[PDB]
Amino acid sequence: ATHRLLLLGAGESGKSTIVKQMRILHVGEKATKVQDIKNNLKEAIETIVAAMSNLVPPVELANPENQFRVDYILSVMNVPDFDFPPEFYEHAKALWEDEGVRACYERSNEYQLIDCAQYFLDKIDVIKQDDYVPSDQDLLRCRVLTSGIFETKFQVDKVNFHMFDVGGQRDERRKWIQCFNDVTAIIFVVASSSYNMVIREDNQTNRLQEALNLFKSIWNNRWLRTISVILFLNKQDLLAEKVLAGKSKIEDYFPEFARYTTPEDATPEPGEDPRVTRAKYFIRDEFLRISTASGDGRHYCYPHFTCAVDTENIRRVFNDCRDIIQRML
Amino acid sequence: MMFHKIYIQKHDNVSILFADIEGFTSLASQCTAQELVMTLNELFARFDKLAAENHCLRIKILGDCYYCVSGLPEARADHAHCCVEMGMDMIEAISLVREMTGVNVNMRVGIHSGRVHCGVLGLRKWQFDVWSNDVTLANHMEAGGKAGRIHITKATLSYLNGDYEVEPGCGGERNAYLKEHSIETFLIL
Amino acid sequence: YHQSYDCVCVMFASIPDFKEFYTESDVNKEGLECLRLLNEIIADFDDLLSKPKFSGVEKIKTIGSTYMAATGLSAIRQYMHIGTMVEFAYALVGKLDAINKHSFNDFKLRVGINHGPVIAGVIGAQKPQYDIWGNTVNVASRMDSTGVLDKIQVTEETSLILQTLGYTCTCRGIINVKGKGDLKTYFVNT
Ligand SMILES: Nc1nc2c(ncn2[C@@H]2O[C@H](COP(=O)(O)OP(=O)(O)OP(O)(O)=S)[C@@H](O)[C@H]2O)c(=O)[nH]1
Ligand SMILES: C=C[C@@]1(C)CC(=O)[C@]2(O)[C@@]3(C)[C@@H](O)CCC(C)(C)[C@@H]3[C@H](O)[C@H](OC(C)=O)[C@@]2(C)O1
Ligand SMILES: Nc1ncnc2c1ncn2[C@H]1C[C@H](OP(=O)(O)O)[C@@H](CO)O1
Ligand SMILES: [Cl-]
Ligand SMILES: [Mg+2]
Ligand SMILES: [Mg+2]
Repeated sequence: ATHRLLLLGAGESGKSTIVKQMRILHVGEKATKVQDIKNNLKEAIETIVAAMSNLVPPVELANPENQFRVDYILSVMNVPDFDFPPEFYEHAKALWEDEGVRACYERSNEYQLIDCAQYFLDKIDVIKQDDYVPSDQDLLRCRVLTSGIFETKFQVDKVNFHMFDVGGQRDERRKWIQCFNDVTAIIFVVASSSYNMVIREDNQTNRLQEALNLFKSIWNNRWLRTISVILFLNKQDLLAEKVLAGKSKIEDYFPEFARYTTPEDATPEPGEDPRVTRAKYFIRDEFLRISTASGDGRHYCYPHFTCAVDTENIRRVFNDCRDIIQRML
Repeated sequence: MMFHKIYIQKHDNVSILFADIEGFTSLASQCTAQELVMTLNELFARFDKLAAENHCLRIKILGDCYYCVSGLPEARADHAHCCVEMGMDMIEAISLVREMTGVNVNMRVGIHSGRVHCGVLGLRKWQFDVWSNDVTLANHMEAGGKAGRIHITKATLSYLNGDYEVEPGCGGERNAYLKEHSIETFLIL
Repeated sequence: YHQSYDCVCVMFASIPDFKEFYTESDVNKEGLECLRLLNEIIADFDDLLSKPKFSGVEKIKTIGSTYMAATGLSAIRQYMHIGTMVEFAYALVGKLDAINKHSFNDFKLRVGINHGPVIAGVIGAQKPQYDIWGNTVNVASRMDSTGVLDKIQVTEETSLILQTLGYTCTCRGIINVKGKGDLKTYFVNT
């Protein structure tokens, strides 16, 4: 019994992180990933700094001393092989504590900033050590763009799984076709929390809207008419945080949210705020409207609320996935 | 089913030979369309017979481009030799048709060995064909070959077990594909 | 037995970007997955032949990812078959756009068309494969190999006939074609 699972979704949705969780759960190299982690750190600090003067209105530094640290970061921005001197971490840490730099970060949906920004900037004192060893969670946050197709093989209770990972960015989508034939099921991943952001490819198209269009293309594809789709509504942790913070309203991006009330079959988590329940179920339904419109009996869609970086949530959901695949597929 | 049924199968350890008329557009631009086809039919009929003798399966004729493979349908460990012997027969044949017809016909011959995918494509007008990087390379060897001689790759030389005397081909200096991919070529004597 | 013809319209339609898309890896089964997609494309093209408006079009063969066809082989009002060939080229473009929409690609067609006398029949001792030969066919192939993406390049004489039928043409200029020398060509308007 061998199941071939194909991961699909737009860029930065969470596909590569899902694969990592399979490796941790069902299957040394940590030293090699340190360089990638320091790059993420450098990219996060330089991006937030470069955006300060371009926003409308511009954000000002809370401390004049920090103007020199900004000048420092920008001068090393394009440097190819950065040796990461001890000074670099001192400046980054100093900048990240400046209230002005923090305010610019609260407006990050207005420019392009990686998701692991706050996670790495909060532990500069840990990463800077020469004796530093990346934790499991560090490797799960480390972002590295996917180019091409990658096959990961694992076994669970003597049942085989071949999982294919593909680049989600526009130019990468032209490779997916090579995995369509004889696929057991598709796992479509979505960044539920990216409703107030635009994609990188053009800097204008709404992220969630791009996912919706991409899903509609997959669901109605001529070569996937009988292929079921397991839908991962990812980034549940960032969704709740955004919803609760109340600064970026969902209905100001998707007007239809104002006519939406929580469904009966709704199963909120214990202690979950009604507002969070209302938002996550809304995003699920926009996806269900598409799957409901066609196919009828030939294939189905199975939604799941997920948080890729949370290994515990992934074990639980992948188990539910094993149930779906065996009941019919 | 989702996709149409594909009628293709993979085959390792085969040899591909390509032959092409030098300056064909120039040639057919001079004589009548009737005369040209007589010269080509006289030539390709002989090639098709020589193919049966040499254990080669002909693929197709692209106007002036003739090509076949050895090691199909049934696998043969004697493949590379068949194609070399086949190319040899072609060179003499072209010579006779050059003599009895008077037309200036000269062909370049290129050979390479590796894997291929063979079968058919589409729904209408099925014509057995082959596709693969190795088939693509074999094609370039012809483009990078020399008039009236057999041009082979290092991969084909390794299947020939040292039965033919060759000389440095220098195919890298006559075709950009062979250079870019770092291919060592040879010319059979 | 062979046969001579006086006015056959030959078309060569390529997909220049395909060669690049093709790759051999362990994931795509040594290029088998790419060939599967080519099979879908050639098939979608092949079924346009069943459309009544395309009864006079004869598929000759596929050369790699290039599609070869001809009209006027049913002969032997005077020149409508040349215009039908151009209409067939537009149809292929629509088939390829449909393919792009489903395979997330951006393939574009490059067409070359010409007309004149040819010779039809079989050749060689192996199999009964119908084909056409002649300078007309050679030139058509050059109208493709020296063409432009999303354009239909035609010869001067083919351009005149297309105009009497109601088609507009733009002059590409004088290009030196391998084996023919300087030729004045044209692009069909849309
Ligand atoms: N907080 C949080 N971060 C997440 C979650 N899922 C993924 N991320 C982070 O988002 C980033 C992008 O995820 P990643 O898996 O790299 O995307 P991808 O879908 O593979 O992207 P691509 O290769 O198509 S360009 C990573 O840094 C990852 O750790 C999640 O549920 N919560
Ligand atoms: C399917 C793609 C690929 C790469 C496969 C292949 O080997 C070819 O089909 C050959 C080499 C191969 O099929 C032999 C015939 C011929 C006519 C020489 C082909 C063309 O050159 C194709 O490219 C063109 C230009 O159509 C090419 C190279 O395309
Ligand atoms: N019947 C045909 N089938 C395929 N290709 C053809 C045909 N007639 C002519 N050609 C090709 C051969 C030439 O390419 P080469 O073989 O020389 O590369 C080109 C111009 O004569 O057109
Ligand atoms: Cl997304
Ligand atoms: Mg990825
Ligand atoms: Mg030639």
